Amino acid sequence: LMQFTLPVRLCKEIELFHFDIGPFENMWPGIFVYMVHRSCGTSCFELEKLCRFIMSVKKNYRRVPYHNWKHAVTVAHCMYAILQNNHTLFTDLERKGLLIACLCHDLDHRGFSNSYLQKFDHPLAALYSTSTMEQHHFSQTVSILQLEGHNIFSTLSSSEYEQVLEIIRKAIIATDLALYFGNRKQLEEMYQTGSLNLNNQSHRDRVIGLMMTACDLCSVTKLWPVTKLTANDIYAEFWAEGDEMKKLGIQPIPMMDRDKKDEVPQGQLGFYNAVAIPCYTTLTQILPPTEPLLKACRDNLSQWEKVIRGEE
Ligand SMILES: Cc1ncc(C)n2nc(CCc3nc(N4CCCCC4)nn3C)nc12
Ligand SMILES: [Mg+2]
Ligand SMILES: [Zn+2]
Repeated sequence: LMQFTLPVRLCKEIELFHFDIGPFENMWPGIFVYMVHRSCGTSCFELEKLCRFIMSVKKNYRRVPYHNWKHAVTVAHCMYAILQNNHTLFTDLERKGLLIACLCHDLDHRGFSNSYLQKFDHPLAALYSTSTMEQHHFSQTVSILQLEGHNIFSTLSSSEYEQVLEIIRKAIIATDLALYFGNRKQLEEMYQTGSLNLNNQSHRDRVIGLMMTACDLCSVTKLWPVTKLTANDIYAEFWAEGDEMKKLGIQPIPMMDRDKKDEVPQGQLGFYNAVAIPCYTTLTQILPPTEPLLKACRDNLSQWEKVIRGEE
């Protein structure tokens, strides 16, 4: 049968946590199939259905600066790297479901936060009172799965099908960063008082949620020039939201105010110390082979520190 392969530099570097999927859009589908095949098997999905699913996913990501199809594949590659470095901790269904969850987790994003949708009074804010976009991303996922010829899970039993859609739902909900803080506190306490138990399904759910936040934030674990150029995309969204807040007659939070461009370095430090470093610290405690992500994050924190000192 038909193995996907990549050029030698990609074949080798795609295994590393810091891999960048590159600017050739047309190679991102192949890169994802490559990853499904190695981390899950050539048997997990019928190729024709998988290809048709990937392409409908791509079509339902929008041309926004950050929350775009390149982000989805980037977040799926980080998950691939976690899965491959922790071969024996994850079930068959988890292997299948998590790469799919990652590819789908920001489906049909408009470049605006839950909070902007609530203040604008967007219809999605009435359908979904909390984790507004993330309930929408899971909804878009089920929609695409149900198109003719797109059911990549057709081979699964009714109960295996239900379990996988449940892993995907929880994995996508967990990418609401408002839920990450309490999730990481629970996991931190469970790990420290030795109560953490991976046969406990509600513990697995929390560990997978933390993997999700880690994959979602992985731009902070890249080579500095990647980290830095991705940060421009991230702010290009925030600042457009800030402009839209001002159009509603509301002073945006400083993160979203393009007039406070100068405070970005310090905003990055707060974010590394309050979100990223703690994320990868707890992740590394729970799955030791994920340490390169903590080590990369820490290197990028010291690059942002150099920027503030005017050495960068
Ligand atoms: C790298 C990355 N990945 C994912 C996400 C969700 N984020 N979010 C940020 C924003 C970090 C931030 N900047 C600022 N300001 C406060 C003063 C004014 C100017 C700057 N505040 N904070 C928290 N960076 C990321
Ligand atoms: Mg999201
Ligand atoms: Zn995301």
